[PDB]
Amino acid sequence: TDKVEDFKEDKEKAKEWGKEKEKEWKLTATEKGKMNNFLDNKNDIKTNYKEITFSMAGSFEDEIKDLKEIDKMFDKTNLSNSIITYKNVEPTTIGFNKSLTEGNTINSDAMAQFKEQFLDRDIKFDSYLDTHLTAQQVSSKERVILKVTVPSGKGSTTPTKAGVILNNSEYKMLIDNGYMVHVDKVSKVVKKGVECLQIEGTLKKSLDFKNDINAEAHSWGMKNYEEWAKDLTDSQREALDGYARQDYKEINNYLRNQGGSGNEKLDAQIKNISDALGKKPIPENITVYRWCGMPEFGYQISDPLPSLKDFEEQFLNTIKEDKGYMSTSLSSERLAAFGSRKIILRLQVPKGSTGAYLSAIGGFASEKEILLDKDSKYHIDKVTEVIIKGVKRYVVDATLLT
Repeated sequence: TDKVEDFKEDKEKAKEWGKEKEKEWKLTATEKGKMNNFLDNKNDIKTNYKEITFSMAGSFEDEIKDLKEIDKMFDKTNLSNSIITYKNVEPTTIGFNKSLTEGNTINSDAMAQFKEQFLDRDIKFDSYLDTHLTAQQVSSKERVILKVTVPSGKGSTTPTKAGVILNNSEYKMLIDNGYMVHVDKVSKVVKKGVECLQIEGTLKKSLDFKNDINAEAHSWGMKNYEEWAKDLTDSQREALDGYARQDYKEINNYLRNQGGSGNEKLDAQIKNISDALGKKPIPENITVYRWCGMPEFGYQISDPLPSLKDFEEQFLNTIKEDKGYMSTSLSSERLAAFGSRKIILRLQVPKGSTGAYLSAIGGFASEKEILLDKDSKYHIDKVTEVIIKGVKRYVVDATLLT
């Protein structure tokens, strides 16, 4: 068990620790101003953040300027010690869409559903995770207590991108978007006679470029796959170029529709593609995106988006698979070509997954593209909503199986 601080309910001891750690981030006065403006929802930038990250280029440009600077602040972090932080949240904020409470008590069936959905899995948040240095008083609706261990990563190759900031007269821990909370334990606790569900978790790194406002996605892709593309054999290179140029249409139709039949021509190319995609496993945990049409989720084009309840009953905690190759992007930016689709897949691709940064081969390859090998399967973790231009869309969080 690593050395970890935990002030529990002692605000005074926590304030002293906070005062000294706040100095270590070394943000300028201008930087602190922008970060606090975000946390205080100035001009509704915090309320609009989720939509912004799934918006088309050019939208919310004043907010984007601020978000670009904030993103850069996390590259200036230097967390000196690990600590347990606290944050109370309303259940729907983390995708639990069933009734959780009955006054000051927790529904018995609710806990069972909650544990089945979250225990031993990772929770992906929509925005920067701002946590407290001590246990917080419970309100009526924020009945889920997040007790999150924030490792410093001090003597490692990946120090944690988190830091302490003074906001609203309190020292708080700000954690970058590139982290999920792995749920280690779920239990019912009582605070002042009010029952709450406590999640004890630990940060788990996963790169997430969102709508790539600082143009870092492609550089990551090239840094990790430029060598891969260079070492592709002639047949593999030929097969991948064809695929991207126009062969993907026929190839995936072949696979997804009575695949592996009689056609040595496609079988040969498919072999070359899958061999290339297996040469370099995804080097680290990453987040990828895919805008999906209704048919991809078994609905018709004329059907309205089903209620959240019916959508979960059909997909929550199920495994979705594809015999063809699944194209995804490091960016969640909305493009005109598919900006009308109602279902957005936010997929966790674990280190070791079978795929590659296809964009490293140039040519007809798509922008910031990660191509996953055929026969992919992913577990649907949770479903949440986002209103883009006054229209509701469902964001489907899932994890790729390796």
